[PDB]
Amino acid sequence: TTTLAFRFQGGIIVAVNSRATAGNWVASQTVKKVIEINPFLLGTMAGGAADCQFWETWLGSQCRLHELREKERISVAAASKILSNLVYQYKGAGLSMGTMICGYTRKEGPTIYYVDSDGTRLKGDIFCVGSGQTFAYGVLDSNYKWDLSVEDALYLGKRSILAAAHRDAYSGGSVNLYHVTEDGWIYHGNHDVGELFWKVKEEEGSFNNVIG
Amino acid sequence: TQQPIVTGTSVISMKYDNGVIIAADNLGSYGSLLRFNGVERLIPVGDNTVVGISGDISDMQHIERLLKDLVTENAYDNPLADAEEALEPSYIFEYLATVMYQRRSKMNPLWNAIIVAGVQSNGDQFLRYVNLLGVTYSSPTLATGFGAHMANPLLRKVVDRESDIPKTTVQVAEEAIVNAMRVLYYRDARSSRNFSLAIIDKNTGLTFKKNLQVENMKWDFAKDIKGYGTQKI
Amino acid sequence: TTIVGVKFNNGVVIAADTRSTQGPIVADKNCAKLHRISPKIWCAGAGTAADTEAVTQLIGSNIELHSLYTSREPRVVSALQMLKQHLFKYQGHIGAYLIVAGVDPTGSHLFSIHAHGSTDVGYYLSLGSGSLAAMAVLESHWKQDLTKEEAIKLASDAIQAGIWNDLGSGSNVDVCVMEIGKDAEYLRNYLTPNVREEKQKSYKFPRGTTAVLKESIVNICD
Amino acid sequence: MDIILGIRVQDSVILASSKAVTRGISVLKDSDDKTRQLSPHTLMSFAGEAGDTVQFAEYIQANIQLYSIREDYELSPQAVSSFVRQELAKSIRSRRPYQVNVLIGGYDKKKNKPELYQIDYLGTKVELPYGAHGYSGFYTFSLLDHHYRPDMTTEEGLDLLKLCVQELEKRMPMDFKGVIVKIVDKDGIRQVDDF
Amino acid sequence: MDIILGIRVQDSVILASSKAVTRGISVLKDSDDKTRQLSPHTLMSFAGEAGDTVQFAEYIQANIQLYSIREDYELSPQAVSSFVRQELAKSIRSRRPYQVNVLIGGYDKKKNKPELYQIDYLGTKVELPYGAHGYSGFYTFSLLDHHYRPDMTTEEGLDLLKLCVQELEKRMPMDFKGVIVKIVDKDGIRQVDDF
Amino acid sequence: QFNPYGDNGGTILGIAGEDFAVLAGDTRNITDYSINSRYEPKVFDCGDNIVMSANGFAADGDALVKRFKNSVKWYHFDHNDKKLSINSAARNIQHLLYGKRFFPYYVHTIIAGLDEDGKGAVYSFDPVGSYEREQCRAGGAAASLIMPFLDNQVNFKNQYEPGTNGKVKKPLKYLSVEEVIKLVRDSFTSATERHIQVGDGLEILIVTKDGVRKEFYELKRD
Amino acid sequence: GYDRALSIFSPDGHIFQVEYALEAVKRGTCAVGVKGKNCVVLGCERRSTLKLQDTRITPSKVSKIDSHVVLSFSGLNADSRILIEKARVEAQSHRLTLEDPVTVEYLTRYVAGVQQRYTQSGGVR
Amino acid sequence: SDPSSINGGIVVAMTGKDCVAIACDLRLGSQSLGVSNKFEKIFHYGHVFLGITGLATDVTTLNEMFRYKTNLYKLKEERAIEPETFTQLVSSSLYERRFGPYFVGPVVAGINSKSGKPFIAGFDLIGCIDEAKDFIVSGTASDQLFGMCESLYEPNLEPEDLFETISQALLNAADRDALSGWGAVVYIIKKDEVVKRYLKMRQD
Amino acid sequence: TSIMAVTFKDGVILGADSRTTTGAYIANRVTDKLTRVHDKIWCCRSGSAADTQAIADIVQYHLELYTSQYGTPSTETAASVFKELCYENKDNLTAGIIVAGYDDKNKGEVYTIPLGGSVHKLPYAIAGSGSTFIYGYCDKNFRENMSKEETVDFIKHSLSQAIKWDGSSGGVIRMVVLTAAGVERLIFYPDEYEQL
Ligand SMILES: *[C@@](C)(CO)[C@](*)(O)[C@H](CC(C)C)NC(=O)[C@H](Cc1ccccc1)NC(=O)[C@H](CC(C)C)NC(=O)[C@H](CCc1ccccc1)NC(=O)CN1CCOCC1
Ligand SMILES: *[C@@](C)(CO)[C@](*)(O)[C@H](CC(C)C)NC(=O)[C@H](Cc1ccccc1)NC(=O)[C@H](CC(C)C)NC(=O)[C@H](CCc1ccccc1)NC(=O)CN1CCOCC1
Ligand SMILES: *[C@@](C)(CO)[C@](*)(O)[C@H](CC(C)C)NC(=O)[C@H](Cc1ccccc1)NC(=O)[C@H](CC(C)C)NC(=O)[C@H](CCc1ccccc1)NC(=O)CN1CCOCC1
Ligand SMILES: [Cl-]
Ligand SMILES: [Mg+2]
Ligand SMILES: [Mg+2]
Ligand SMILES: [Mg+2]
Ligand SMILES: [Mg+2]
Repeated sequence: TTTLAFRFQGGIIVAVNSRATAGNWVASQTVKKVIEINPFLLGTMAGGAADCQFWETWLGSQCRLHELREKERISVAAASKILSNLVYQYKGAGLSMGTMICGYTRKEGPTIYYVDSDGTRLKGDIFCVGSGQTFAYGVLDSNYKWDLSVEDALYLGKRSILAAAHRDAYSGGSVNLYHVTEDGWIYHGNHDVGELFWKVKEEEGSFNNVIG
Repeated sequence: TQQPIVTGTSVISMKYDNGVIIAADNLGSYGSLLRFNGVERLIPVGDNTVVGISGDISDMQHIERLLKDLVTENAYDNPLADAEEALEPSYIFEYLATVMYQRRSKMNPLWNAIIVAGVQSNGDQFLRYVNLLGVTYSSPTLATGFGAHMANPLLRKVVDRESDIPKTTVQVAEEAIVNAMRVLYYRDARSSRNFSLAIIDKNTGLTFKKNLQVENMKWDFAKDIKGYGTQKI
Repeated sequence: TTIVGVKFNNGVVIAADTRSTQGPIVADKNCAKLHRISPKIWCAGAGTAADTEAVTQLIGSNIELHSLYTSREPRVVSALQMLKQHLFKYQGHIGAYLIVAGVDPTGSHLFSIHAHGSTDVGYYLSLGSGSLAAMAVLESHWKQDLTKEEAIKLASDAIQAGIWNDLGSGSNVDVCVMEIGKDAEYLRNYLTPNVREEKQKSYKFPRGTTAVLKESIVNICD
Repeated sequence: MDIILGIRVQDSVILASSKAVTRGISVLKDSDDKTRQLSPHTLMSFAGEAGDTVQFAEYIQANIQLYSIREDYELSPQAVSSFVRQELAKSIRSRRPYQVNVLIGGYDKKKNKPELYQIDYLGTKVELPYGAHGYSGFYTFSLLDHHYRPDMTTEEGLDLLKLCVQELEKRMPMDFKGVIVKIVDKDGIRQVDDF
Repeated sequence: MDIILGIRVQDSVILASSKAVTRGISVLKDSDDKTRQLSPHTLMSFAGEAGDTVQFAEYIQANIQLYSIREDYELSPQAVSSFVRQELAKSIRSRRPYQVNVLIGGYDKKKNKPELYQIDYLGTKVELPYGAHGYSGFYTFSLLDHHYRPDMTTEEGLDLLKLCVQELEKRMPMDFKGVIVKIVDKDGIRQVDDF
Repeated sequence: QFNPYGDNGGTILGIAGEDFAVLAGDTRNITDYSINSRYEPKVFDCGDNIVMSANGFAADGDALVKRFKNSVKWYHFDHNDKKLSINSAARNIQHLLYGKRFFPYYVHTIIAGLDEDGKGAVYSFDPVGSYEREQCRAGGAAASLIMPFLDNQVNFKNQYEPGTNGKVKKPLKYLSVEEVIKLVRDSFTSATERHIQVGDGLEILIVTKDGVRKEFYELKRD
Repeated sequence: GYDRALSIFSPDGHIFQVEYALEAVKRGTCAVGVKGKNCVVLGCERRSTLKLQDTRITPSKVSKIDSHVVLSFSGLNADSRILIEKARVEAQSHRLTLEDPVTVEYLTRYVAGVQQRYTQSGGVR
Repeated sequence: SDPSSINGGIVVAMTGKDCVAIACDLRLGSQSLGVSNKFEKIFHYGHVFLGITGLATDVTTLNEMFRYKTNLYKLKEERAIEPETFTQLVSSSLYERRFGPYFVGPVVAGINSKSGKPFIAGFDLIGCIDEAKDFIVSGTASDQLFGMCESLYEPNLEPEDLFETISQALLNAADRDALSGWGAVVYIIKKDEVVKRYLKMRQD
Repeated sequence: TSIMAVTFKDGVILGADSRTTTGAYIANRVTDKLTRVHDKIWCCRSGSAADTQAIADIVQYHLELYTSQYGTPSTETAASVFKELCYENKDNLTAGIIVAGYDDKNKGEVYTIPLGGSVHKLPYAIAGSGSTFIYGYCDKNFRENMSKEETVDFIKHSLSQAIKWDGSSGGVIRMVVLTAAGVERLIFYPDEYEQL
C-alpha cells in the first residue's frame, strides 16, 4: 500500500492506491482503501486487508450508534479513539493496521488522526502510511504549502500516490481521490496508473528515468 | 498435541456392482517392533456398515467405544431401530467426521485415518474417508497409508471411474483386494501376513472374514540373486 | 519421475515417463530421461535433473575412453562401479537415482544406483516418486521367463501406473530395449496417451493490438 | 518516544521532552507533546513502547482527576508518585506489562518545595535533583553532576537544560527534533514556547 | 556511513555524501569525507560496513593510479566502473566479502559527457541520471523523478540536491550531520565548501 | 509436532456476465503427490441463487460452506423467508472468516450469483475475511497461471485498438455465457498441462434468474 | 447470590417499592434548583435539630461531579453517595474515551439509568 | 534473502514458422525499491541470443563470461557458434559451479545457420537443459508466463503474429508480478534479419 | 537388518535376512547381505547399504592385493582391514559388520565389528536391528562344536524370530557355509521359516 492525507487551506485531501499483494503475487488492482464512515468521516486502510476492512466497517457501526444515542455526529477525535482503544485491547495478538481517520466537525474543524495496530494515535496535518509511504512523503513534502488551491492540492495528492505507485513494487493499480470540506467529503474519481503515468509524464515533463 | 504409539498400517477398500469390500491387516506395531498380532482393525456397526481404522490403536479403541455407544443411543425410544430408523453408513461417517474435525480444531486429534464402508437403505454403495485433520473424500477406491501409494494403483486398474462399478463383480473385486494385500506384505515394513476382509452386499448382506493369510507368493527368484554388483558366487 | 527396468529372455528393457517438474509446475512435458552411457548400456535417471545428466555423461565419456584403451566393448559393471564410487565420494549431495541396464560380452544386466552410492541387483526395479505405483504393478504381474514383447508391456504398464497415480509423473512413455546379439533400440515416445485436446478458441490477436514505443534493426553480422 | 529529562531547582521543576515520533525509517511527527497534567501542580512526562505510553499516562491522569473531584483536594507529588509506582509494580507481573518510563515533576504546596521523581517501567522510584530516561542519561548525568547547583533559579535551570540539549544534539545518533519544555512551580504549570 | 547521493546533469556529475560517523550511541565524527579520487576526472563515494569501506576504496584507488602511471593514460569512467564491479563480483563469493556500496561519478574526456554509475556490494552495476544507496533512495528517487530534467546546469543540480538533503533532514530518523558535495566535470574534481 | 493444516490442492474460477455468473472448479482432491479422489465436488449450490466454493484446506473449506449454508437457513427463519442478497451473503461470510482471525480457515473463498439489479456478481475472499466484488477471479493452486489470462481475455488488459498508436484501449463489453464457458474450459486445460495438482475433471455451475445449471467436462488424468 | 424480586407490580399496576422510595424522598430535607439567564443556583435545607455540628467536615449537600457539573439531592443520604460516586467515575471515563467532558443531559441520563436498573434488578431495592 | 527474487525480472522465448522470438522486461530493483528501468536481460553472441533472469550481478557476470568464451570459440573454430552448441556450453559452465552456483535462469534462442531450424532452450541454475518446440519461460513471474504461453501459443505462427503472442504473454504476466515490468523488449529473429521492439506497458 | 555368524565343528556359517528399507518402505526384499571379500572369508553387512558396500569393496581390493604378494590372508587379517576402515572413518560411517572365515589351521572364526570400529572375536555373533529380539534365545540355545545341520537350524530359528518381531527385517533367509569342502549357498523362504 501507499495512502496519504494532508490538511490545507481548503480542507483535507485524501489519496490512496488500489493494489493488494500476497507476497510478490499481485492479488488485486481495484481495492477500495478508503472507507466511507459517514458524509463527514473517512478512513484509510493500510496493512492487513481483513483487519482494516473488518474493524473500520465496525467503527462505522459504533459511530452510527453514537449519533443515535447522543443525537449528534461523532467527533473525529472520539471516532479515532474508539478504533485506537479497540486495537490496543488486541495488542500483541498480531493485528496489522495503519489507518487514518479524516473528517470535519464544527467544534474541531478539519482533522486527521493517524491510528495504527500497536496503539499509536496521533493528530497531525500530514501523514503517509504504507509500504510506499516514503516515496509519497518525498513528493508531498517538497511541494506542500498551506496556501495550495483545491485544484493544486487534489493534483499533489494524486501525484504523490503516482510517485509511490511507480517506485514501490507493492503499490500501484489506480489512484482514488477524496476532498473533505465543511459540507462533507467529495469523491474525485478513480484514476488508473496505466493511463495516468504517461499523461503525467507527457504533460509535466517528469519521469525522465523511464524510456519514453 | 499427540504422537502415535501403537499403530495400525494400511486399510484398503473398493466398490463393486452390488456393494463394497474393505480389508486391513491384524497388526499393532510399536515403532519397528511388530508388537501385537491379534488386533482387529475392521469394526462392524449394525449389519450394513464396516469402519476400517488405521493409525493409533488407543484412539481406535476409543472410536470403537463411541460407535458401540452410538448403536445403544440410537435404540433408545426407537421402535424402528432394526428397520427404517436403523443406523446408516452416512450417519455413522458424518458423526465420526464431526468428531475428527472437532478434535483437530482443539489441537488434540484422534491420530487416525478412517474408511467407512457400507450399503445405504436404498441399495446405494457408501465409501468415504476421513482422517486426523478432518479431511474427507470419496472415490471408487480408497486406501490409507502405504495402501494409498500401492493398492490404489492396482484397484484403479479394475475400477478407474464411476461407470466401471456396475461392470465389476464381487469375485473380481475381492481378487484385486487380496492381491493388493499381498503387494503390501512384500513392500510395507510395518505389515503382517494375517488380515481380515469384509464384504457388505445389498443382497447377501454383511460377510465378515477373519484369519485370512497372504498366499501364492513369489520368492523363488531370490536364489539367483548374488551380491550387489560384481560378485559371482 | 517414474522409471523402471525389467529383465527378459535374451536381454533387458528400461522405461521412463517424460515429466519434468519445478515445484508444482510442469517445466518440460516431454523430457528424455533415458540416457546412453555406451551404445548397448543405457541409463534411466530420477532425482535432481542436472545431476543425472551430468553424472551419466561423465561416466559415459570415461567408459568410451576405457573401451578404446582396452579394445573391448564396455561392461555394465564398469559403468556401475564408476557411477557408485563417484556418487559415494559426494555423500549423496549429487542427487542422482539411476537404473543402469545393458548387454555386454558377459551377458545382460540390470542394476539400480542411489544418490549415496548403494547399488542393488534385480529382475525388476523401479525408482522415482512414482516407484511405489510402478512397483505395485511389477509385483502383481511380473514372472520368470518373460519374452521381449511381454517385458515391454510390463515395463510400460508400470510407467503408466506412475503417470496416472503419481502427480510427480506424467505425459509420455519412453522405452529402450537392449537384446543380446542385436543393436539396442531406443523407442522415444513409445506411448503418447496424454495428447492435449483441441482448444475451444484461437487466441491469435489482430495485428497492431500491442502498443509499441520504438523499432530498430539489430546487427547480427560482422 | 526517546528523550525525557527533568531538573529540580530552588523553586521549580523543569521537564524537557523530545518532539519526534518515529516509526520505521520515517519521522511521522515533529511536534509531539510527551506529557500529561495529572493535577494543577503535578506534571508527568513519559517514554517507552508505542501505544502503551499514552494509554498509561491518560489512565493515571483520569485516576488522579477522579481523586481531586472526590475529595475536593489536590494530592501531593509524593502521593501521586507512589500511586504511579504501585501501578507499574502491578503491571510488571501482568500478562502484558506497560513498557513505560516516566518522570513526575510537581510542586508541593504544603511544603512549598519542588519535587522530581524518576520511575521506570519496573516500578523503581527515586527522588532526584535531576533525572533522565533512556540513553539521554549517559550524556546528561555527567554534565549535570558538573554544572548543577541546588540553589539555582528557574532561568539558570533553563540555561543548564539548553546545555544538555546541545550535547544530545551533538552526540546522539537519532534526530529527535528538539524538545518541549514545561515548568512546574507554585503558580502551576506553564510551557516555554521558544526553545 | 549511511547517505550517499549522485546526480548526473548536462555537463557534470555531483556527488553528495553524509559527514557523520556513528558507533553505538555516539557520533564519533561529523566531518568525514566518504569519497576517494580514483583519477583526475573520476570520483568514487562509498558506504557500508565499518573498515571495509575505506579499505576497499583505497585498494581501488591504488589500482587505478597504478594503471595511470603504467600507461600514462586516464581510464574512462566506464572502464573504471567495470573494474570496480568485477572486484565486488569476486568479493561476494569470497570467504569474507566486502560489504561496500559505491557510486562512481566521472567525466569522460573522449565523449565529453558526464557519467554516474551505481554499484552495490553484490557487484550490481547500473548507469543512471541520478542514484542513491541505502534508505536515502526511498525519499530522493521519487523526488528526483518529479524535479529532475536531463538538460540541467550544475547550479540547477545543486539546488535539486539541496531539495533532497532538506527532505532527508526532515524525514530521516538519524542525524547524519549534513553532506560534503563534490562536482566532477571537464576541469576535474572540486569541492563545494559552503553547503 | 501436530500440524492442524493441510493442502488439498485444486483450483477455482469465477466469472460474471451481464445477466449470469459462473463458478467453476476442478474435481481433483490431493495430498502431497497422491490423488485422493478424481471426482470430489467443491462448488456448491447454497440456495437463494448463491453458489460457493472454498478452495485450499478441504476440511476448513467444507466447514465454512457447511456454516454458510446453515447461515442461509437461519436467515430465512429470522427474517420471514427473505431472500439473502449476494452482497449480504458476502458480508456474512466476512464475519464467519474473521470470527476465526486467530486460527484461520486456510481457504480462498469465492461466491457467485446475481445482484439485486439482476446483474452477474462474483465476490472473492482471503482466508481471514477481506472481500471485494469483481468481474473476474481465479483462486487456488493454479490461480497464478489462470488469473493473468483472464485479465487479458475478460477485462481486455494490455489490448489496444489496432492502428490507434496504442492510444485507444480495447473497449470493455459483457461476454456471452457461450464465450465465458470457452474461457473457463481453456483456462483449466492450460492449468492442467502445467500444474500437477490440477486435472481429472471440471465442474461448472452457471447462475441465471431461472436457477442454477451444471456442466461437467473431462480433464487429463496424469 | 441474593436474587429476590423486591420491586414488583401490584394488582392496580403500581410498583410499591418505587413508590415507597418516593416517600423517603418526601421525608428528606428540601432542595431547590433555579436557573437564570447566565447561571444556575442550587439551594438546600439543613434541619436545625442538630446543634453541636462541625460544618467544616460534615458532608456538604451539593456535590461536584466534575468541574462543570454539580448534583444536589433529597432522601436517604447514604444512598446518594453511591450515585455520586458512580457519576464521578462515569464523568472521568467519558473524558478518557470521548476526549470531552460530559454534557449535563448525558450525566443526568446516566444517573437516571442507574436508578432505573435498581427498579428491575433482583436482590436490590 | 532469496537471491533469485531480489532484483526481479522475466524472460520468455517462443518459436514460429522459420523464426524465433525472445523477450524480457526492463526492471532492476532491490526488493520493493525499483532502481533501474533500462536493465536489459537479453544479450547476443553472433546470431545466438541469450536471455538471463535472476540475481543481476550473475546476469552481468555470465554475459561477460559467455562473450569471453564465444570470442575464443570463433577465433579457433573460424566460425560463429550455433544455438545447439552454445546451449551445451551454457550447461557445462553452470554445472562447473554445481556447489556454488550462479543464481540465474538462462534462456537460449536462435536459428541454426546451416539447417535453418528454429531453436530455443531453458536452464535451471545448475545447468539442466530444458529443450522445447513451443516456448521457454524464466523469472519471478514464471508461473504467470507458463499460464499465458500455454493458453495463447499456437504452432507455426508468422513473425508478425508471433510478435503479438509473445508480447501479450510477457505484458500480462508482468502485470501480475510486483518485481517484474517497468518496460519490455521483444526480439523477432528471422534467418538473416533481426527486429528489436520496445513495448509500451504500465509503469507501476 | 538381522545378521549372524556361527562357528561349528566343520567351520563357520553366515546368516542374514534379505530386507532393505527406506523408512517403512522396502526398497529391496531380496537383498544379498552376505558378501565375499575372499575365497573363504565372507562378511555380513548391517547399517548403511552404501557405506557397507564401499567398505566391503575396499577390503576385497586390499585382500586381493595381499594375496598377490603374500598368499592367502588369515580371517584375523581381514577383520583388521575392516576395523582399520571403520575405526579411522568412524565419524562418517554407519556400518555394523560381522567378518567370518575358514582357515585350515584356525578352522572357523568369527569377528564382529560394531559402530565404533572395535574388534571382538567370538564363538558366534549377532547384529542388526532385529538381533535385539534374539539375544535371549541365542544365548540359551548356542552350543560349541555343533554339527552343520544343528547350526543351520540354530541360525534358521534365530533369524525366524528376529524377522517375526523386527519390522526392519524380513524376506528370505540367506546362508553361506564355510568349510574345508568349499563354499555352499543356502536359501530359506517365508512359507518354511515363518511357521517354525
Ligand atoms: C499495500 C497495498 C501492500 O503492502 C498495502 O499495505 C495493503 C493494504 C490494503 C490491501 C488494505 N496490504 C496488503 O495488500 C496486504 C499485505 C499483507 C499480506 C499478508 C499479511 C498482511 C499484509 N495483503 C493482504 O492482506 C492479502 C489480501 C489478498 C490480496 C486477498 N491477504 C493475504 O495476504 C492473506 C491473509 C493474510 C493473513 C493475515 C493474518 C492471518 C492469516 C492470513 N493470506 C493469503 O492469502 C495466504 N496465501 C496467499 C496466496 O495464496 C496462498 C495463501
Ligand atoms: C520426477 C519428476 C521427480 O523425482 C523425476 O525424478 C524428475 C527427474 C527427471 C527430470 C530427470 N525430477 C525432476 O524433474 C526434478 C525434481 C526435483 C526438483 C527439485 C530438486 C530436486 C529434484 N526437477 C528438477 O531438478 C528441476 C529441473 C528443471 C525443471 C529443469 N530443477 C529445479 O527445480 C531446480 C532445482 C535445482 C536443484 C539445485 C540443488 C539441489 C536440488 C535441485 N530449481 C530451480 O531451478 C528453481 N529456481 C530457478 C532459478 O533460481 C532460483 C531457483
Ligand atoms: C537393517 C534394515 C537395519 O539394521 C539392515 O541393517 C539394512 C542393511 C542392509 C541393506 C545391508 N539396512 C538398511 O537397509 C539401511 C537402513 C539405514 C538407513 C539409513 C541409515 C542407516 C541405515 N538402508 C539404507 O541404507 C537405504 C538403502 C537405500 C534405500 C537403497 N538408504 C537410505 O535410507 C538412504 C540413506 C541415507 C543415509 C542416512 C544415514 C547414513 C547413510 C545414508 N536414506 C534416504 O534416502 C532417506 N529417505 C529420504 C526421503 O524419505 C524417505 C527416506
Ligand atoms: Cl546391500
Ligand atoms: Mg510499483
Ligand atoms: Mg495435471
Ligand atoms: Mg508489475
Ligand atoms: Mg518382518
